[PDB]
Formats: sequence, C-alpha cells, structure tokens
Amino acid sequence: KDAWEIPRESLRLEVKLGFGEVWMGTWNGTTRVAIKTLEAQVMKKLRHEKLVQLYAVVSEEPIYIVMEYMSKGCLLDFLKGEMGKYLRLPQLVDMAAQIASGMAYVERMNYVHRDLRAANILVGENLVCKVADFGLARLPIKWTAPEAALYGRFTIKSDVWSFGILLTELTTKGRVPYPGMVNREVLDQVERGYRMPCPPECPESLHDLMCQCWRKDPEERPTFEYLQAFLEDYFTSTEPQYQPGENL
Ligand SMILES: */C=C\C(=O)Nc1ccc2ncnc(Nc3cccc(Br)c3)c2c1
Repeated sequence: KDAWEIPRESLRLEVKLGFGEVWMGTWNGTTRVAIKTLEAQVMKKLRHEKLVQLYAVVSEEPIYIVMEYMSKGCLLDFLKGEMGKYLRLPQLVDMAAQIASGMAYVERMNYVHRDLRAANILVGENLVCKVADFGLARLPIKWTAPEAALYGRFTIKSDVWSFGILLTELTTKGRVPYPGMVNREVLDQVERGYRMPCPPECPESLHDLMCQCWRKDPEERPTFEYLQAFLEDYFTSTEPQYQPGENL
C-alpha cells in the first residue's frame, strides 16, 4: 500500500450519475468528491490545474478511485445539452486552450493520454475544462491517429491528432466526427488522405489548426505547447476581426 490509499469509512457515496459506474460523494465529511468504481499510478505522478485531480485510491476490490469533483459533467454532454445552444466561438476556443494547456503539461512529462476526446474532458464552474480518464495511459478509432489505430504507435503526437478531432466536436456542439461514416470507411478514407472539411461558421484559420493536427506525418503535427499559445492568443493574433454568427 502507498500514501494515496485510504479507508472506505471516510467515503460517503451519495448520487449516481452515471467498465463500471461513477458517483458523487464525500471524503472526510468536509470534502465533496467523485468516485470511479471498477495499475494506474499515472494519475499519481500527474498533477496540473487542467487535469482532473486524483485524491485517493482503494484496493483490495471492490476498487474505488477518488477524483476532484467536476460539477458540470463531461464535455460531450455539456456541448450537446442546453449549454450548446449558447456556446459561441470565444467560449469554445477558450475551452480548447484549457484542454491544450492540460495536454501541454502531459507533453512536458513524456506521457501519452491515448483516449483524448470530448467524452474524456470534464467541465466545471465558470467553463473550466480539465482533462480526465487516463484509461489507457503510458510511457474508438474516429479520434485515433492512423499510425496508432493501425500499428499501436501511440505518442503525444497521436494525442495531438485526437485533439484536432476534439476540435471538431467543440465547434459542431458535440457531433460525432465523420458524419455518416462508419469505422472502416474512416480508416480507409483517411488512409487516402481525406480530412474533415471546415465546420459551418468555423473560421478557415482554426480549421488549419485542425489540418495541421491531422498531418499524415506524426512529427509534422504541432506541439500542445504551440496549440495552447495559438488558442490563447486566437482573437488578437489570428482572428482579430471575429464577429458572432448565428452558431459560432
Ligand atoms: C461524456 C460521458 C461521461 O463520461 N460522463 C460523465 C458524466 C458526469 C461525470 N461527473 C463526474 N465525473 C465523471 N467522470 C469521471 C472521470 C474520471 C474520474 C472520476 Br472520479 C469521474 C463524469 C462522467
């Protein structure tokens, strides 16, 4: 056992929403938390503001992982839900920048997420977004870089790829990438060089970011550190004449 380990008595489960389940709850009475009921010492060596913070772990089984509590649920739900209607390009390019920031931190540490996509970003108060679900994590395929889906070549550079697919989620309010295409149509057509076209109302400039992120060449894709800065500066350096549209 290590120092992350706790006893269950300190854990007060409360509300189920919603591989294994996820509850809201309480830790040592004073502390509102979240529990994932189902090894993973990566959630232990990663600590950053835009990654969902581990608090404690439990095992022997039935195993409990204890995270920081994220009030608004997952980004996928949040984008398709009531909020979606009102999210506009500056909220979204910001959420992007927060995710890039967390990923830029993952980058610095020589880690790989491997399952980066909207369903794995949790949202909080004030539109805070934080990377979560290091599921698959070391040292499905519509979001997966081709070399990864094909040859198991997972790197920070295939995460950049997913990031770009996430970018399309973000700007279509949560729609499934490659609409009307099934997995084998996507794998096949991406091998031919196909890429998602500019989303409706999305600037050409941000779709280029998307295109840079989907370069066939794992190493010609950019860094998260670059993605972060370009998304932070977006409205001054890249699109300073931005004006609201009906959707974005
Ligand atoms: C987008 C679907 C999804 O994953 N759902 C989801 C909804 C709400 C929610 N609230 C709080 N926490 C989580 N997930 C979670 C992920 C990692 C660790 C922990 Br403790 C919780 C969700 C997930």
